[PDB]
Amino acid sequence: YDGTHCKAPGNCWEPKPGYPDKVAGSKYDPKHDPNELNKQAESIKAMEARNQKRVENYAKTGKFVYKVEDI
Amino acid sequence: NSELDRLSKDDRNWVMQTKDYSATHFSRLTEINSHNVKNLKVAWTLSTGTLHGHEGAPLVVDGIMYIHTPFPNNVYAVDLNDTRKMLWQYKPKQNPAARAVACCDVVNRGLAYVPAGEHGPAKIFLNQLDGHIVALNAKTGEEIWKMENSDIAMGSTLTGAPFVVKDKVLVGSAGAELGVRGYVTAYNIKDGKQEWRAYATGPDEDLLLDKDFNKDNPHYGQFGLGLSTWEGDAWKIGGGTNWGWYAYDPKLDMIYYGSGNPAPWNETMRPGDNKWTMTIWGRDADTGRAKFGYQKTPHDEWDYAGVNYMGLSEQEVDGKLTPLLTHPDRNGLVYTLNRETGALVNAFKIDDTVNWVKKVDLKTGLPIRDPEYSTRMDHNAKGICPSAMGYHNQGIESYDPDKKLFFMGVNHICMDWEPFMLPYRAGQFFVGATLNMYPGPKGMLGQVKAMNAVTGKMEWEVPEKFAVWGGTLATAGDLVFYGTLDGFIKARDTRTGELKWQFQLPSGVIGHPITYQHNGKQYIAIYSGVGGWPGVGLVFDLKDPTAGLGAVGAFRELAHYTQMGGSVFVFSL
Repeated sequence: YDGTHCKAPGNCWEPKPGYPDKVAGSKYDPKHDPNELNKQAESIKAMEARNQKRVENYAKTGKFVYKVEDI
Repeated sequence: NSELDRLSKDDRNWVMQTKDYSATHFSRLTEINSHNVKNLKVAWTLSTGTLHGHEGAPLVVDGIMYIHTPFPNNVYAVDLNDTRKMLWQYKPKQNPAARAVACCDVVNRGLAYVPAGEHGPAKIFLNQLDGHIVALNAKTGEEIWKMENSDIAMGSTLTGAPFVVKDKVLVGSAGAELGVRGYVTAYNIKDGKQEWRAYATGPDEDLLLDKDFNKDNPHYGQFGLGLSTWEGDAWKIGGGTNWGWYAYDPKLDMIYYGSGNPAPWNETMRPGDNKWTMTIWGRDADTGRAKFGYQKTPHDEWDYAGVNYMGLSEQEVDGKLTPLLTHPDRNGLVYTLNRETGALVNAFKIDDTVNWVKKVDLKTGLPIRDPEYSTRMDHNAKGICPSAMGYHNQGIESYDPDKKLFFMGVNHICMDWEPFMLPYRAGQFFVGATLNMYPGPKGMLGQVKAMNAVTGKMEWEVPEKFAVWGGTLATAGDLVFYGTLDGFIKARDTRTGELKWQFQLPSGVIGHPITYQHNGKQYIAIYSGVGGWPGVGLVFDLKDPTAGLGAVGAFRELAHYTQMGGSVFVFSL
């Protein structure tokens, strides 16, 4: 693996000698919990929805309020 | 923002961390110069009221200096006609649990500013460690709006400064050491409304790509790569946070920045190029759509987090005057690209000891890897240069357009590295490597260098006892000023590197110097307060050489020279 043999433009990864093409099912399988993987995107959706509430309240009243329970 | 751009051209001001949208860090002031800087004295000082690392530096606009701290990221304003009084203060209330998800000290790279405003009054912007973007009235300190960008429960913080472009303020990301998938966000300065958000990995709609993305250099890669260069869903936790600096070309209406390292550090857990971590981006300002993207470090094996500054200049390339960006990466290469097309102009080694890469082939754009300095499971890789701290880190550097030279504070640090398997759990660290660091082959930990970024020609090079971390300020006085981790501010002649002045500050420096004119006199200002990644051993009383992600062993002598601190020093003749 010297970085110069490319399967497609922008895609030059190769396994090192003795390592696998794919990790799933290998001794290096990260075995990620799909539920853990999805947590940060769920958290972002929730922040984005709270922020949209703060924006809407500012457009409606002309006064900024951070705490979404106080709107 | 055209009015911010105009204010940046006035030597009474220092309106953004990078000084101006080109990140020149160059002042045309000459009152202080190579022939009288030996007579520079302390004029006045301020205490910040906190310890920990003090990154970035003050802003100065319209006769007011603005200061910021590490966590809890207090802000204050000082009228330069009454330097003893604080005009206003803002003191955030933040969950102290924010501190526990910061890998390398609770540093904050500083404030941004926008002038008044259809939007309306002039504002100061602060990114808090706890993930909030805050807009304050620049004259009164009143909180105008505050939005949630990042969630500390996911290990996601903010440490990079906000960046103002037209009617938007851009907010980065941080937490790649905790599996945070990187994203940059534009908010409207009037009401805090999110305008656009561009992720560093994953599907093309998340990356926010122009239909003509990489039209000029299709060999960089175009569509589908934020999925196809990862195995399965590993991109969801895949790093690429942007915690460094930006530049902006108003004529092209393009913003430039670097995305950070892929997660975890254990390369074996994430086969593939890992795009678009480690990438130099050119995005349209209004839409956030990338017009180009160059991946410097495919499939990172070394945490060469690609977040360092972007310095714009206009220089001859084969006799034709060309708009450029120059970018000294952690990986030890100095990249210069055409900032309109994204074409590679040069990529040279910042020090000849860089060994992970033999060279970058400029036609293919690919770094030719040396497998002797790769990292991989079940191997302790020895002697890799640079270390994960980089041969260059978060310091903003400087450009003298008359000499066509960049001046850079450089690190000389190498490492051994061995990965380990570990699970991802949101909110927990997700590193998976054990490191030992030490001086590079020349034997010291720092250097200051002057270079031409088109030719790669080094004008001069000088050693420093420790890594020079906080960046540089250059002036038409033929001087480059910088701070050192051991607690000096120094000035060197830009033609030769000769040391012309030094002053013993209370604590080490991890930010940059600034200069400004007030009431017809030139001042130089800097923070003193050691910390950040090199200071982690002394800030947290760590003793295991592999702690602080390998920084503790390399920097174990630093606590012999400095304590923590928190102060602003202002110098004049």
